[PDB]
Amino acid sequence: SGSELDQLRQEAEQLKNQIRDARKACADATLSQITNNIDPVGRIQMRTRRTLRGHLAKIYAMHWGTDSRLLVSASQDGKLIIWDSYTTNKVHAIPLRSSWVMTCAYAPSGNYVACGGLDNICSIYNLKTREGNVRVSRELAGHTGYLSCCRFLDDNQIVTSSGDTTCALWDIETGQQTTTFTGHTGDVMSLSLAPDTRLFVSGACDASAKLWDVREGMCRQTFTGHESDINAICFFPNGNAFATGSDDATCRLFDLRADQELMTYSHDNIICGITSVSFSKSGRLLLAGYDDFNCNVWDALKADRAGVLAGHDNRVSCLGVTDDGMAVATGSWDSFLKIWN
Amino acid sequence: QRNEEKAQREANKKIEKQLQKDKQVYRATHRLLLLGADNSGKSTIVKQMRILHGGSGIFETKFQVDKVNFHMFDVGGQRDERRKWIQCFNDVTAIIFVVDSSDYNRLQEALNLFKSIWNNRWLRTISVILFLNKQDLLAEKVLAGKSKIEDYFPEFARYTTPEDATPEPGEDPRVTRAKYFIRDEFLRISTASGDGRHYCYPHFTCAVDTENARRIFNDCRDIIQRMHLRQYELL
Amino acid sequence: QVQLQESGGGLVQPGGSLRLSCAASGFTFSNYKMNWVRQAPGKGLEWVSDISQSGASISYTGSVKGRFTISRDNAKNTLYLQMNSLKPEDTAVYYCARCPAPFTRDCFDVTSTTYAYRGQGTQVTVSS
Amino acid sequence: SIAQARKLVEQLKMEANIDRIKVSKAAADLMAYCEAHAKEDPLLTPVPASENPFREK
Amino acid sequence: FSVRILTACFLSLLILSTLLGNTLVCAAVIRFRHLRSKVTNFFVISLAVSDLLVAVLVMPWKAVAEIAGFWPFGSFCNIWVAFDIMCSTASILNLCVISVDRYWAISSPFRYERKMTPKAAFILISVAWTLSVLISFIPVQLSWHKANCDSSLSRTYAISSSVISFYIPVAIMIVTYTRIYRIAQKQIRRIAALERAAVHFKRETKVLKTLSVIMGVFVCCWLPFFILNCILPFCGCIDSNTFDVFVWFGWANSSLNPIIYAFNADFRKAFSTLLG
Ligand SMILES: Nc1nc2c(ncn2[C@@H]2O[C@H](COP(=O)(O)OP(=O)(O)OP(=O)(O)O)[C@@H](O)[C@H]2O)c(=O)[nH]1
Ligand SMILES: NCCc1ccc(O)c(O)c1
Repeated sequence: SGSELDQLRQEAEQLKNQIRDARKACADATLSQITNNIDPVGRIQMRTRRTLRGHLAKIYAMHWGTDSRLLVSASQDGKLIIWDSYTTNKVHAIPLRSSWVMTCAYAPSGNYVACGGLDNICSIYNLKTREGNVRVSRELAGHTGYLSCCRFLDDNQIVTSSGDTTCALWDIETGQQTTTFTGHTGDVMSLSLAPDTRLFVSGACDASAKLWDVREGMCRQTFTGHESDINAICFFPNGNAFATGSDDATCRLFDLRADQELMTYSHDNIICGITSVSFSKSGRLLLAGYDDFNCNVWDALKADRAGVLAGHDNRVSCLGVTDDGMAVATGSWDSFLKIWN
Repeated sequence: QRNEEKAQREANKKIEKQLQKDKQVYRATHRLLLLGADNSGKSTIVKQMRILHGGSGIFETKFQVDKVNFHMFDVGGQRDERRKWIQCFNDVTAIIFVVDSSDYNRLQEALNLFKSIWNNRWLRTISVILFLNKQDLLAEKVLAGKSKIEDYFPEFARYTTPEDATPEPGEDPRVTRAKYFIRDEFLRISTASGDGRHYCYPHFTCAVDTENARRIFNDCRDIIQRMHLRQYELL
Repeated sequence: QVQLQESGGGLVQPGGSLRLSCAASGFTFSNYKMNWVRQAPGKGLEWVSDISQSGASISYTGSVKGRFTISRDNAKNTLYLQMNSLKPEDTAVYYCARCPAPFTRDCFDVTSTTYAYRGQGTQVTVSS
Repeated sequence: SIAQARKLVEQLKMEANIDRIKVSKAAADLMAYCEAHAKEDPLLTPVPASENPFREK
Repeated sequence: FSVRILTACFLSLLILSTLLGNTLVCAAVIRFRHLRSKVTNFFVISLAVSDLLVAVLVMPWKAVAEIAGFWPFGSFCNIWVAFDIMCSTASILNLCVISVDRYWAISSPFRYERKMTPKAAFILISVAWTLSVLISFIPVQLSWHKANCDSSLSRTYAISSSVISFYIPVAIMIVTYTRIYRIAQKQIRRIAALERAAVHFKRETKVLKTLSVIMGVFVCCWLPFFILNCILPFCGCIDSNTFDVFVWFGWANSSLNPIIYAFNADFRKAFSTLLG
């Protein structure tokens, strides 16, 4: 050949096949053979216990607080409302500058909320301001694409995902990108921090998910297997597994130590994509927010579909389980967060 | 602790009344998305609206026609894979698709993008206002006769100018046939899907046109009229 | 991992013929609408022709109408662009792109730099 | 073209020298974490209406 | 008797149908908050409540008196005739309102979406119900309507309350719906122009079908009764049995109103998930 591009393409494919062999080498059994003797969960019929109204447009992101009581919701009317989920009272109603918010987070200390969207800016708002009104405190600039998701580590570090195919760890005070994560080809759509803040994964429109080491700025693992755009992601509560949902109407569970897909959750009556995924507190139940307006609760061990949450009249855009596992909330484009248990 | 329940209740009261005023303002604002390839004049259209009618390469503009507010925004700072942030625009009143009718080879890109927009699962109900921009340059190319449409779209050779065409005073029939051919090339896709949930409204525009707000007003009004009709099963 | 391997394509005189075979591996071929996107040297990506999920409805760019054909075989899991009467301007790399979503009629796959579900190209050169 | 290829190749070389465990053990860990936490998952084990914060007063 | 038992079963079926349709609309509204969100739905709920009142208050007593042949309630029936004049007039009134409602949302969508706020909706519903209550009860308790228990109406009160309750709403509804038809014809011509350009009277039949169903059910159900209220007391000509069947047609319309005003797709699905 001689042309260094063709020699790199050849050694690239050679490496990809060494990776496929080292991955199938440890793929001794399947999850179904191992989990064939467990009893099925049966039927899980949760009911709407609360309905949280007020939003004037489609809800696009939501996030429980650490106390499992408060939650922040971002709607595309330019608002970010904080709810006391027990009493359905609104604690704050923060107007936004750019009305196209796409993500919103709740700092684990409850001191700050964040949000961003097509403005390519992550805005931090201090809920504990003293003299006056909750207003903007910091504002993280730098992305050349739309910001799709963000989650706090602590009151000073926050990670963002953007449509410029990169993720970034920020120091909120200095406003500098203390660490940049590059390598995705398509738009990064969702990220989920491990329960120990140490690593985080991201799913992009190149049908690939990547595991990133937060502190070192290097891409540790790249997982493939999905046929189309990955729309949602969430670590297994243990930290050594994570689930992805994609537009190909399938959910997939990947393991970190085995470095391959473990199980695929699908039904031949399910064709529409997937918008959100999240495990229960014990990880036995996997909730997914399909486009057909329902949320299916799958048994994460048997790949069987178990229950449905048919309470939304339009696409379920986001969801989230409390940190104590007592209830799950679902935000949809009908502008009504709903609490279920 | 009853004090804290009453404080939460009155915080909810002040919030809900702020949210009620916000609901009325947002409810009365007609959001308009400006879309189209680049080198087509989207940002120039927004620039023209801010200077003629008023407003706020900046993404947004806010303007009033007959006491009805509109907010037209063109997204500029993204990549070219518009396949995912486009779903952020499902509730807009209309999409204003602007197409450089004088760029004979990036025109197929505009046709493919319009077709992909028209059949999108999440924009199935978003009506589109079609702006066939740069008509003066199109007339320049047609009168020059150096780059003919037939070399890129051979159908144009057998194409007949529609009998309903209304050319403006002083226009060569070749230019009329060219611009109505591009019009029907986009209308055959917009009408091939059907279902009545949304429609396409073509308009011939140039960069110096000043009435390009009354046209958007008229057509947003037409869109709302037809939505209200198709709701009561009349139309 | 979704990957598309194209084959065929070499030096061919004007008015000749060729057949570019695009084999897909890593998904279900039948569900996705397929396109042929060619890139001529020195210009951006250009879209040539698309065939639906089962060869039901096909469509072509004007310039290649009446010259090229596009066939899809789900059995062998591939599609073929059979080109005849090639002109000196048909010189281009030929990616065989797939749109990113199943069970639909729309796609946005002529992207400027990076789209993840199109192949690498077989530079078809045609000159005298 | 060449820089994204050098980065893709170096990424594959870093990823190649990882040590993977058997899937059987990874599944045994998932089953262990599931049944190890089964008694604290209210959506799996339904909670009495007395301890339900969304039905009480 | 054969005829008597047939009239009995038919009237019981009519009452049960009215009750079922109107209580179904009212339940689908109270249970589902996504139907109460709009404003046109406010007006349809007002109509449904008016019709449910027609049924529960007015129909069964008249049906019993028609079967038994003698009015077994006596002093009640004063009240009863008042009830009739109220309930059978909040219904027609409400139709008028709904019609006007539709007009504002097709003839002026911007002004509509801006001005028709729940305050104006409540004012309009209130006007309908209060016009009803006034014109019915006030002349009854003052014994102005009178010139087995008598239910005939004085010659001047008949024509007056008739002119209001029917002839103002039917004029308003015909004017409104013919304007809505003009608008739909304009839009049809435009879309047809565009589609013929692209290709180079089904939608007309659809327009006609829906407008004809609405206006024609309303008219063919109520108009005979009100031309009778016009002609009868002056010429007191026809008999009580014919007048009674033409009366019953009005409450038959009060039965049909749900299927004609609450079969939007979401209404259909709410009914389907309620009843099963
Ligand atoms: N002569 C003439 N020039 C036009 C006309 N319309 C657009 N242009 C030119 O085309 C250029 C491209 O338009 P832009 O303002 O850059 O908008 P855009 O290219 O479609 O989108 P952006 O690149 O994001 O700005 C403008 O600078 C105008 O000078 C026209 O009708 N007549
Ligand atoms: N059974 C309906 C009788 C009726 C109803 C309304 C009137 O205004 C009226 O004069 C008479």
